[PDB]
Amino acid sequence: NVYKLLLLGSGESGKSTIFKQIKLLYNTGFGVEELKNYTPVIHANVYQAIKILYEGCLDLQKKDVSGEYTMRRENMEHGKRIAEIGDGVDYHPIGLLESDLIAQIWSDPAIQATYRKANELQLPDCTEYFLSGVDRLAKPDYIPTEEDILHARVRTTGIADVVFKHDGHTYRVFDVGGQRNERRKWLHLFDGVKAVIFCAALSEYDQNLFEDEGKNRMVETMELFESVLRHPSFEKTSFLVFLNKYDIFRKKVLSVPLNVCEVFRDYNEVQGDQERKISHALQYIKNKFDEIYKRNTPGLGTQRLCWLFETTALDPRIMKYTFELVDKNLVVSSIS
Ligand SMILES: Nc1nc2c(ncn2[C@@H]2O[C@H](COP(=O)(O)OP(=O)(O)OP(O)(O)=S)[C@@H](O)[C@H]2O)c(=O)[nH]1
Ligand SMILES: [Mg+2]
Repeated sequence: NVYKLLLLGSGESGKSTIFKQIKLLYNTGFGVEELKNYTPVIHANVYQAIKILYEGCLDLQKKDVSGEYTMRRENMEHGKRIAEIGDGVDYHPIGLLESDLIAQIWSDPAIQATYRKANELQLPDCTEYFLSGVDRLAKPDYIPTEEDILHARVRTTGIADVVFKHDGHTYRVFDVGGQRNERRKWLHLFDGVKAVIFCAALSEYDQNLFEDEGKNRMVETMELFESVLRHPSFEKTSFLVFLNKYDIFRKKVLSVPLNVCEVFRDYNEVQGDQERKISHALQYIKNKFDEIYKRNTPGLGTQRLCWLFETTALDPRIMKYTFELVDKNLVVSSIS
């Protein structure tokens, strides 16, 4: 008797990172042979970040010849060759000469100005983590760490599942892609679900979708949440909402106000120290998700539960705490 969990949310909300985190905490885990199979993915992510930075820099220079966005002509050439390696079908791991050029691109001031506009780009979140550590990833004896695996970015396009045990209870969690094209595939997974883990990126409120750059990422997340809550298969199904990327949110909400996002235009920032500002904004986002849940659950908590958790999917301590909080909530609530 196996309780089925279903990871849902829009693209890059964090579902696969949570999926790996579950493998790390409740099973083994990785997996040195399978860790090495992530080297090509990590290299691909690096090549893709340089490509998007280099192309975005060139476009930002077209709009503005200040020129805050004009690269050193040397790094303009290096940026072109490195991006053409990524686009090639050949193979080409990142060796020492590659890492030296990538590092040199990443250090150009125009690239860092472009990187400060990552929200206007479609830049993988792991960009700064991997580019800063490009020399380590280029060594011939390099084995990815478990931290590397959690940062590595693979756009999910199939169904994956893993079973795990805690207490005497068996679980099977399913991972599926969240980009628009992959959502046809959700419908047949909707049966026999004991709980939906709905991932929602807190840090996305100043970004537009990869599938449609006219659509705010967070508006899409909230419409998507409402559309899942309104599906008949989930009428009496529990929702655990992971308000993920809390680490990124902490930095962003201090520098980009929430009102940049159309669903947060009524936000009124309080004054105080960094943590009262962070805390107040998070409570405000939580209330908004709560409102969507209440609007769509006539019998509220006697129909289905909806618990909200701020999370950082990369961080095992925060994840271990988050899952223990779930069990602590179930014990106090007398729910089985
Ligand atoms: N800083 C930070 N990065 C995160 C966090 N969660 C996920 N990421 C990073 O964001 C990237 C995208 O996350 P991912 O798990 O692949 O999203 P997804 O929901 O599975 O995306 P898709 O399969 O529907 S396209 C990954 O590279 C991951 O490392 C987080 O909480 N904080
Ligand atoms: Mg995924």
